Amino acid sequence: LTQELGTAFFQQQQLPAAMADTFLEHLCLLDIDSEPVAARSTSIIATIGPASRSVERLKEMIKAGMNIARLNFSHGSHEYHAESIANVREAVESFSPLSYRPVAIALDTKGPEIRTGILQSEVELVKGSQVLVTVDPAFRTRGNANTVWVDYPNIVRVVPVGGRIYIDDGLISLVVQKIGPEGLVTQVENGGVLGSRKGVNLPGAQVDLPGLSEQDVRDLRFGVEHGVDIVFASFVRKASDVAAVRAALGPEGHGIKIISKIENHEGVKRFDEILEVSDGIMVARGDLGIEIPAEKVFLAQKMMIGRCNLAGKPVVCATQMLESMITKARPTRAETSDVANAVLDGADCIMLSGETAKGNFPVEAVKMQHAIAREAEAAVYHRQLFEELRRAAPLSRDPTEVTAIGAVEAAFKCMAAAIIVLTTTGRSAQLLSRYRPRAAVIAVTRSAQAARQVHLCRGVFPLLYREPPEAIWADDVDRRVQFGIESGKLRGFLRVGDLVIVVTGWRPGSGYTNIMRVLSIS
Amino acid sequence: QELGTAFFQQQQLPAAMADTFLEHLCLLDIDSEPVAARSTSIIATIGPASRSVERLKEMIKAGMNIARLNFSHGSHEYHAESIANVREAVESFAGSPLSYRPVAIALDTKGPEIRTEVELVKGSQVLVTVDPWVDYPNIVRVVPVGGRIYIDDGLISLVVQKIGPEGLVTQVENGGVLGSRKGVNLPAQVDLPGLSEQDVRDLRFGVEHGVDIVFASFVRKASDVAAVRAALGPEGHGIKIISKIENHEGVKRFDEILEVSDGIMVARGDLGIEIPAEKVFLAQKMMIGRCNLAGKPVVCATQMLESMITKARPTRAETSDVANAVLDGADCIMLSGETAKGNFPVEAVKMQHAIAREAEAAVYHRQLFEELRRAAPLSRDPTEVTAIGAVEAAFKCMAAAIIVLTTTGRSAQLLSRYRPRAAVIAVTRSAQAARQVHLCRGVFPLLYREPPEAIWADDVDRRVQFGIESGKLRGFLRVGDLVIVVTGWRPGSGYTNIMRVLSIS
Amino acid sequence: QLTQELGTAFFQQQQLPAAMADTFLEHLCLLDIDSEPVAARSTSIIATIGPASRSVERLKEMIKAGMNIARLNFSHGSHEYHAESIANVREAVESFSPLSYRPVAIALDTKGPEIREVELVDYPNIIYIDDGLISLVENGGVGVNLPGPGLSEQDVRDLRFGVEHGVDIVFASFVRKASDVAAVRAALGPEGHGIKIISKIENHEGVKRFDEILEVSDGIMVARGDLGIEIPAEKVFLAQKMMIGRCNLAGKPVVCATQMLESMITKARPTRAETSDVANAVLDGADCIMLSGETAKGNFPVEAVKMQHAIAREAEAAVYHRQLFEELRRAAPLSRDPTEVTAIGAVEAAFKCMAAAIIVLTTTGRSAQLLSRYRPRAAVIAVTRSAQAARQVHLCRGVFPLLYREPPEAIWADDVDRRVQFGIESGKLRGFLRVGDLVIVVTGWRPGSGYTNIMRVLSI
Amino acid sequence: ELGTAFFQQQQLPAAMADTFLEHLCLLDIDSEPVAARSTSIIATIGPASRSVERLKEMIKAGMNIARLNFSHGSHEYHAESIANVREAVESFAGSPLSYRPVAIALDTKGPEIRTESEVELVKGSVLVTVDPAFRGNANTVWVDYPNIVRVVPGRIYIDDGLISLVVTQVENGGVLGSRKGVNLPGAPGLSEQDVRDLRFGVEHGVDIVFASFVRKASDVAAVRAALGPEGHGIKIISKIENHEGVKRFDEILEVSDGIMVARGDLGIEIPAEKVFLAQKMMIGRCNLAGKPVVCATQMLESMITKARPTRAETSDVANAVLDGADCIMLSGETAKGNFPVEAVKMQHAIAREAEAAVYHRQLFEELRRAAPLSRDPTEVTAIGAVEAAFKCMAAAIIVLTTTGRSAQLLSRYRPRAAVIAVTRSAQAARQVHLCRGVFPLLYREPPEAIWADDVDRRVQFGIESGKLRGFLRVGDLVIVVTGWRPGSGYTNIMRVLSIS
Ligand SMILES: O=P(O)(O)OC[C@H]1O[C@](O)(COP(=O)(O)O)[C@@H](O)[C@@H]1O
Ligand SMILES: O=P(O)(O)OC[C@H]1O[C@](O)(COP(=O)(O)O)[C@@H](O)[C@@H]1O
Ligand SMILES: O=P(O)(O)OC[C@H]1O[C@](O)(COP(=O)(O)O)[C@@H](O)[C@@H]1O
Ligand SMILES: [Mn+2]
Repeated sequence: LTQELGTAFFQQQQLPAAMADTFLEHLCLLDIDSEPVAARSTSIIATIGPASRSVERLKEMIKAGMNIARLNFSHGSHEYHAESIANVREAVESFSPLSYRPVAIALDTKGPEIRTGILQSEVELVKGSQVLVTVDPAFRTRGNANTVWVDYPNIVRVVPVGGRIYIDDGLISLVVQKIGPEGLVTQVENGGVLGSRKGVNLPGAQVDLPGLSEQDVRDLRFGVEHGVDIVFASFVRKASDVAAVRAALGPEGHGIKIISKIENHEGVKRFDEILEVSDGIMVARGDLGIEIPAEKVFLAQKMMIGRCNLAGKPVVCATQMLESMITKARPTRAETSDVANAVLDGADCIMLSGETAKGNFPVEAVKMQHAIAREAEAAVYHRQLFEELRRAAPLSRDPTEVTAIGAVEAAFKCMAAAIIVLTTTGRSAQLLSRYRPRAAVIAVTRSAQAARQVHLCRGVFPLLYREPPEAIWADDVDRRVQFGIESGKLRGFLRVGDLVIVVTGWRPGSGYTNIMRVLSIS
Repeated sequence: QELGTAFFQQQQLPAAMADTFLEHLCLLDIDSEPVAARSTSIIATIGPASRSVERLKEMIKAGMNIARLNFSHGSHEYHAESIANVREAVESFAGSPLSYRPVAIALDTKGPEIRTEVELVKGSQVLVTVDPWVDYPNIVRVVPVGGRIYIDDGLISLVVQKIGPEGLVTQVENGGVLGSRKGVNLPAQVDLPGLSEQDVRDLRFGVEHGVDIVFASFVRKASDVAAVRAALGPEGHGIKIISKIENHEGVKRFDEILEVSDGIMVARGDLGIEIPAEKVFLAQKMMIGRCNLAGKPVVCATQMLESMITKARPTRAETSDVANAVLDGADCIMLSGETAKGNFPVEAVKMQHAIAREAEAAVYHRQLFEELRRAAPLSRDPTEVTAIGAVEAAFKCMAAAIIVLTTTGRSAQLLSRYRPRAAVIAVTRSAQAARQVHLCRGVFPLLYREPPEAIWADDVDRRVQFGIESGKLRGFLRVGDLVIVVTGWRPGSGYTNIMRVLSIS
Repeated sequence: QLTQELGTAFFQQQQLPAAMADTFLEHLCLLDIDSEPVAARSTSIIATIGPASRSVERLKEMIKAGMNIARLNFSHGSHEYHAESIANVREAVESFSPLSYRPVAIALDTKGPEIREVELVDYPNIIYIDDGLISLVENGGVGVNLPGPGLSEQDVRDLRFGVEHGVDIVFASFVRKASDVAAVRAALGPEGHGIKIISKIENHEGVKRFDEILEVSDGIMVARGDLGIEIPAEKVFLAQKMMIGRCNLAGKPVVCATQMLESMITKARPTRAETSDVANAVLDGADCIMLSGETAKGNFPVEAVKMQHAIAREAEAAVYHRQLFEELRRAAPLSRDPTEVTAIGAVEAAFKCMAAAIIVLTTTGRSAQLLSRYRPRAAVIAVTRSAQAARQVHLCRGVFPLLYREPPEAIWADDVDRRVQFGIESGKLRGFLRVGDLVIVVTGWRPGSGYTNIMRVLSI
Repeated sequence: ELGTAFFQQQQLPAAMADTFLEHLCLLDIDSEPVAARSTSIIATIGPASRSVERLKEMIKAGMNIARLNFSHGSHEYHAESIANVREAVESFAGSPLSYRPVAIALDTKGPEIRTESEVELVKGSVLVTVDPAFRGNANTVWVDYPNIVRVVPGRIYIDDGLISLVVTQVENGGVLGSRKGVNLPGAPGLSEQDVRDLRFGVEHGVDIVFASFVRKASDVAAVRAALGPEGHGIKIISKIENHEGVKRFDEILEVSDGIMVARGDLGIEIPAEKVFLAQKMMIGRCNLAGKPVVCATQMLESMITKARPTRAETSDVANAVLDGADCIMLSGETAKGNFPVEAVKMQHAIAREAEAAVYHRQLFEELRRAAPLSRDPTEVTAIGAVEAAFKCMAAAIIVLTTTGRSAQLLSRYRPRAAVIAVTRSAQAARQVHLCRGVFPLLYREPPEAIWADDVDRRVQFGIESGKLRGFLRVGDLVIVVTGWRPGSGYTNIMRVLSIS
């Protein structure tokens, strides 16, 4: 034993469960009185909307743990989103270099959306009643309790008699009874309050929408123009869908990370080819749980998180994680469970939508995800996870890859408080994070954009280094390492007496990481 | 491999053969359809939405296995009617002995409940008084300054500022809109009796009405379980006691509670107010793990498909929660408001059924069996020895079922504790044992109604054949399947000691 | 734990503390020289017959010391010589209650393509000599091997002689390929179809074509002597461990052979390397271990047999069943064969309750063999009416054959029961079983081989 | 991954196996060893191996440690053996890049009891007498242990336990020679003689002491005291040779630098068939503790008179390596036999094959688990370096070390990569031979003015010596382990380098 740290120390952070010999025994030893210690490592994405646009609200959200701001281009004009970007940047800047928190900005594309029209504000579609789905432009604004208009003309051709049409998060359901010149005549399977311009899903259908629409292209170029850090690409179904996105971003947008949203059957089945050309993945559960049966989504989520973990690429879990918090101050027991299990599954990021975009408790929702993620991360059975990742990852002659596993192994040996890594592009930090160390990965960089983008990786804490280079390079390295230490002390990551692992390289420029050193904090 | 090319793509079998848990997850396939019968039992709570005989018939057909009676509300007369209705619905299917589904009835006690539309402003001062306000006098004694009072599923909170003869004077920590007769939680030293006067009458009622199970509220320690068992008396010796773990003490004193209980319920509603909400998953996963290890039923409860009270489809987190409770190892999953009072009680049961079926197929048996087998203690008890032997055998040949004759359910429970992929088909003459075994994942009770053969060995064979016949009718078994048959060497319970490998003809 | 009521002394024996360790390394760290073996020795001992062990009286002492299989080395001696050896073994075996009768197998070891006092400073189609001592580089010093023919005429004649005298096993010398095994099976003829064929792997080609050879063989011998000349001596252990592993996986007997206790040819006690070599052969997973010169011509034949027995017993207790069972289990394929399914259920069950034995009824040995392959700690007590199957199952580790002599009862179920009781009484007398023990009993649903499908848990 | 041929060698196909059983099944006689032989070879000095000419051939054959058996020979005899070893070793010092440090170990006589007509003891029929007037016949046995009468009353073993007695009757008879070893299983510390032998050892700069019949921790403290202040840097290897040593193993290992499984005596003191249990146990616990362990006695016994070993002897050598022995030893085979050099070459050939057959996947996982957390930077750097070496199939781990300790901490994890240890301490270079897979390079140049330059220069020496010896080739990856300041105990850096 080691009374160097204290008896108390080994009772915290689920350490008694960490040393179990089987997963089952690990579960049996989890302890509600064992308090988390490590800094929360899972990234929190918060969607911007009326409830979170204010600069003052955004500062509270950043303080609560928001790492990435999501702009939902399904709604709002370019000017609206420009203002969103503006407020985030002002919140971020209006807080010492040692305490600065970068926040990334992600553009979530509209994609192949089918939507109903504006009624003549709320109507009801009685169960059993008959409703006409029309593409007749005359009925564009003539929507009512028996007549639904949709903005997808070819719908009348892709939905056969008997086919189903979902409206508003798949809540309203219609089954096609008769196809005619006027449109699909259907019977309301499940009724409800239909509003204006609601989402439509055609599960079985062979939808013929572009994939990257003319609008999407304009939105993406807007993103490049305003320096967004990440793009969440909607309805990615194949490698060529990601190429389209890359192309639309152009020469100037080559540094933007592409996270492919998997939202339908084809995307799940062509996952491998998609992950191969993407920077990361979003499990987009909203559309996915309508496009495939709701009861199969967890299988897709667990499979996708697993393959991303193997590949060392960021994966996001999204949609309805704390839904009830849109109107209530506390989440349901299923929602807390869902956040915790997403972390335990292996997610790099978890996301909030309505909860922060439009609900009454946006800051509370961020705080709740932070509290859950922190408990969950301590409950991860590193013994099994590290060993399985280690044995699956392939032999490597890349010195950055070799140094990373050595560093994470070393960290586990001494209960390192942190691994401090210098990085130009984020990569050295990324290859560390993929082994899921318990130690915080403190990444020191001069690239403001890499500092934002690295928030996609679990357990990476970016520090933006602002000072001009020293005349002597080895001196410049050492100074950044010290910046990382002093930042970590300030933020409560590090204490005098802690051991850290320090990861650097042998020459300037990206790609030369090759050194690990074991340092005591003084 | 042999005799099935399409067979090995289904039921997540490609993932089943994975060499590591990570590779197993990576191999899960949305196109791999479940084959096995759904094995996790579904508990539905009876209420206005699910109390009529016609609605109960639809719920039985949708998959409900246990009917829960919530004694926090309703008179004895009301509950007697609920029970009569469940029994009427259940026996409406009795005409088909081969296709008949036993349904258990569980009485969920009221327990030590404390109760109280105007809005409580935050920062303001509210007056808590037991002067004819909460229905619990000693509240003004068990709360020290700066201690916390939760009201209304923990949505509203208060801290004590002044302790006076007019009551407890408190400010509003978390404000909200109050209401009437709303639940109060005090996370601290409540003296409220382990078992109230009302609780004792309710348990007597349960016994007089032949309930199969008691869910005991707020079990804190072994002695609370003994009090329930005393209250049930000699007439109720056969009733299973499931201890509800709902607060910090219960979680801490879990082992002693488990040792004297028949099983456990993770009562996440109160638990999530009594301890911080973000810790409940830790308690859930730990309690399920320990129950699996001990071979005792564990129930996951509360708010699993909450939004289906008003919506036709659940949220993404709700489906995830159900699937993960099954993957955690829960024997049963539960529905409350979703069936008691909601607009979609039958749809709620059907959704749990569909999710559980998918989740069950995703279980990584290779690791689970190895870990349960190893952690379990050597035993010279023939029923335990036979069970592990039978489960090993079923795994070896991908048996369609293990058919077991049981008087008390015990031989079936012992099979269940190892999580076979094979369905455990339990043939019994005991109506009550047939109902109670629903507490065990993957046990499918068949009630045998024929009087004994003169020759005991012939009577055993008839019952095994009954097992096979119902199995075929229900789609558990088909010609060319292998089954494991578990029996005993003499009549009477406790003598199970034989397993046989049979081909279905 | 709870079963501590079976004794605190009980769980300190047969390396049980090492048994429950969670890693192999921890298992080694817990091996304990004061933890005494309990189970009957399970690895079979094969003793070569020669001038030191022809005596009926000597053979009786050897059977008593633990010899299970008598090996006739047809590399030397006329047919009449071997017929006399066979005669003596049989008379020793028979001149001993049916409850204690120990069957002894007889194996014929073929001569093979052999090639045969100065101080060097018969194959016409014509370089090591004398056990590879002299070569070749060039190691002049005081039997020839050419690392760079087939089923001889003599071999064919010997094999026919083997069938005439009802030998139980053939060890086929220098098997290099599947067709070599077919030639042996041919020479044995219709009348020899029941004789077990153990292929001797003795050169490079045989090691390289191991898989196809094992597929058509009943088992394998690691013939160290020629092997260690045909390939570099320092590579033999690799061949041995590989072949033993694959036979284990396949569930077919494998024999380790050759200089296992060599020094005991002239000395009363073996060397430290020798005791180590025997224990490691058992730990590797060998079904049988063999003695050659040690029993054929040496001065301490009975002592050699006793020494292998003593070492084997200690080493079997030291097997890390946790890992072995798991690995065999995970490696063996799903099976719809009821005997296979029953066998794994019985061994699991035996492990659950620390069964004293698994008692199995068998006609051909098969049911006992499929139990054997999972390497249970419990003794496999196999009851058979076939005297030949009773001898042949000595090839399988952990199988104790009992030869049942009574004619069948009128009611088959009764005859089954009677044989099960025969197993129990035999096991009691021999000290396998004690009142209060649990045994696993494995039987079948109809008479005749191939219908094993039942496992029962019984207390004595 | 360059070359399908590369992955056929060094039992790599078996290395990748998912279970131990499958690893065994994949072992391949055609898969040639690549790595340098890593298990250390101890040869005993005797008439067959004493001359400078023979010792040179022995060094070339692979002897790493010369053992001096103080059970026989005078101080003058052993001083000559030491001088001879040193002359032979320094005959190669002219090539700093390819020179092989050889350790000298003193093996104490210990509490030995001894008894050329050669009479015969007939079974069933003997007088065990200490009457000092006997110089012994077919019924008369005199022993140099006066207290024998009081202590035994009970079996008495003579001559490597070949003869036994139970005044006594013969239980196991045989020919009895002159002055034979006597064993008394089931009940004097350090000899006045042992004390002089140890003082002699220190005065002659021996590197290691093999202490005979260590029964408990105090026996080791006694050796340490006898070595005194000038002998503080000498490694103490405790010989476990009887029942009490085995039962008190843990307390002995705690205070020892290492262990020898002395199978000769152990095989007489406890039943012969139990020794393998003692061996595998002791090796496991030493591997666990990260301390060297030696397997000894009769490993290639027949080679005393034969040019080639038996099949059991080769198996014994290979299994000792597979068990986890850091060192293997030859006694009579080199001290007095006809083929001392051939014995050394044979252990080298076998060890090399066995090392390739080690299932690192499981071994590294198990050693890593069972090992305790450490906040010692040398221990933390070592596991990170070994993990990194495994990740890239590094050809070597080059480590700078003053005392050998940083190299030892690398060795305890059993890397496949050779541990090339560069040191200025001649004695540390000899002493690291006790650790499997450490290859000591003695660096002889005076310190650079600038310490960082001196460090770099020594790493380069490491690389150049490595290329000459065949450890390293252009395009290989190496892990370099160094420290942040001069002096022992400051190792804290690992670097991944390409060999140009
Ligand atoms: O993670 P990346 O992008 O590969 O960058 C790591 C690089 O950072 C460094 O530590 C220092 O680089 P700079 O001085 O150019 O910022 C290099 O040694 C190393 O190659
Ligand atoms: O699981 P339980 O309750 O112990 O009952 C198992 C019992 O069932 C039997 O198979 C048949 O018993 P009955 O004929 O008395 O119903 C017995 O052989 C065995 O002891
Ligand atoms: O293994 P040891 O005995 O602790 O020696 C390692 C030492 O060698 C060094 O690498 C160099 O030390 P020197 O320059 O003093 O030889 C140190 O940085 C380190 O502390
Ligand atoms: Mn979507």
